Amino acid sequence: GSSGSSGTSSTIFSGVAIYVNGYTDPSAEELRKLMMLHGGQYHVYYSRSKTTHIIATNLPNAKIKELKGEKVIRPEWIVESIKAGRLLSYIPYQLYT
Repeated sequence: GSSGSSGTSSTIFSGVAIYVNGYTDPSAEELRKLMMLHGGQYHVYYSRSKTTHIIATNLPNAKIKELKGEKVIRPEWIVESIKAGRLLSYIPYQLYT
């Protein structure tokens, strides 16, 4: 099973699982598809094995304690990368690093 012309053949997000937590822009639903369409993976629940990164805009002092070590990138790192059509950097997109 396969389609003729998918649209934008780009594997800039190959094997890249993301997990939106809390309020984010765009919304989680948006990033949910943008991923699959860009060869990405979406997880409803937070996984330490499946999910590779943690998408989020802001986290409470408490949460920052439960995510001491992981890489929380802003929801803008993907949006921008898509709009440009190429994978961008994440360093500057790291909230608490």
